[PDB]
Amino acid sequence: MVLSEGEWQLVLHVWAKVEADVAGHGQDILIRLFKSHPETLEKFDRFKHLKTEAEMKASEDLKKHGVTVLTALGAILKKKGHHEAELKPLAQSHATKHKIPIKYLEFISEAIIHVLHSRHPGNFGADAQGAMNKALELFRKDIAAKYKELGYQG
Ligand code: HEM
Repeated sequence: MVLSEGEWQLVLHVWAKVEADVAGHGQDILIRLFKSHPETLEKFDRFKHLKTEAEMKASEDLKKHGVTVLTALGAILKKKGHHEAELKPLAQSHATKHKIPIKYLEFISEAIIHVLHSRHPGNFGADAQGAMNKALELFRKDIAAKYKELGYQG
């Protein structure tokens, strides 16, 4: 997959909006993931005691982890597909330490798109959604290729 220069422009335009409130976006994306797919919460030893949305929103540590996640994803997207070097440490930890299937990356991709609609209702149209879906699919396909490079079936 290759994005047009126009599609990358759209992705980076949207990402400038996430960067204005990284902690808010990151907290919402993780809660959305955990509510929609509660099996993913069991992968987080630090958070799996949290049982309800209201407990999750009160967790300062969940919020900090949201910042960690979006900061790495942002550095990757700014490379406009030339991201091999940035992917390698991410693929390494998620395949070999956390043991996260690619399917769970599809679930967090759906949570990102849901939260971008919920936080930017007039600012995230069909064209920007299409470009972001393509950039996140590019990311998932390339990280699935790095899993295989490391010897894992994602
Ligand atoms: C956009 C996709 C994602 C990005 C950019 C990302 C990024 C990160 C980063 C930067 C860290 C800390 C350093 C590291 O361990 O590598 C981390 C930790 C972790 N990730 Fe992800 N991650 C993503 C998706 C996922 C998903 C979907 C799951 C599970 C359902 C997951 C499970 C974990 C766990 C369990 C940790 C360790 C948490 C802890 O510190 O207690 N990751 N991730």
